[PDB]
Amino acid sequence: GPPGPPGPPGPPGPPGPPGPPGPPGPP
Amino acid sequence: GPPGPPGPPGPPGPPGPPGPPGPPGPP
Amino acid sequence: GPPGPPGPPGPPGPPGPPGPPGPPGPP
Repeated sequence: GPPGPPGPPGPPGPPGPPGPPGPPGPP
Repeated sequence: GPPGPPGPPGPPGPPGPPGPPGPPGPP
Repeated sequence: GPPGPPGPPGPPGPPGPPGPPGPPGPP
């Protein structure tokens, strides 16, 4: 028989890296 | 014969984008 | 006839969520 259908897409990827630091504070 | 079983799930996805920048700093 | 071979793996999963917010900024 022919090959079966391709499987489902995989699991979601890992969360992204934490963001950059914020701006400096008030003078 | 009949087509074969479904294939394996795909690989997990790539990591997500970085997070947003943080809050401004303290005064 | 015999069933066919299992199907190929699926596509990669979706990219993950954006990451956590970044650290607060410098004082």
